[PDB]
Amino acid sequence: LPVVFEDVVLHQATILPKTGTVSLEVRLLEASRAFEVSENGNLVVSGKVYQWDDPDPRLFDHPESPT
Amino acid sequence: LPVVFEDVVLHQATILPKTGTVSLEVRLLEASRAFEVSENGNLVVSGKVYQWDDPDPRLFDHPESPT
Repeated sequence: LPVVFEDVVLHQATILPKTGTVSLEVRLLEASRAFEVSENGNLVVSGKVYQWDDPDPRLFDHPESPT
Repeated sequence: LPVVFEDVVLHQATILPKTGTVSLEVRLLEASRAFEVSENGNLVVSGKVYQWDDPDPRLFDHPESPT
């Protein structure tokens, strides 16, 4: 699955406790191509995600360096 | 439930057929206070809905008339 993220915003940082677990929920809106990652009812990450219909290997050719 | 809708968008109009039925699907994103109505995977409405915390009945007082 090639993927294309777009307009990702990290609203807050999650600290991993030395003991225990942190549970993250991920919710998608396929019609709007949008996703929200939440933590205990607080927004953590938001943006758009969708499958890349036509991958082009040219996109990963290294640009000529300015220096 | 006193509600509040913000930034509502109607993307396409759904035609109720003479026979049969149309299925509409509502997906809520509590963290982002957003919703989405979809029909067969096509976005029909988008926006924000959330509970009105403290209704202020003054808001419904009739505004000073234009004439």
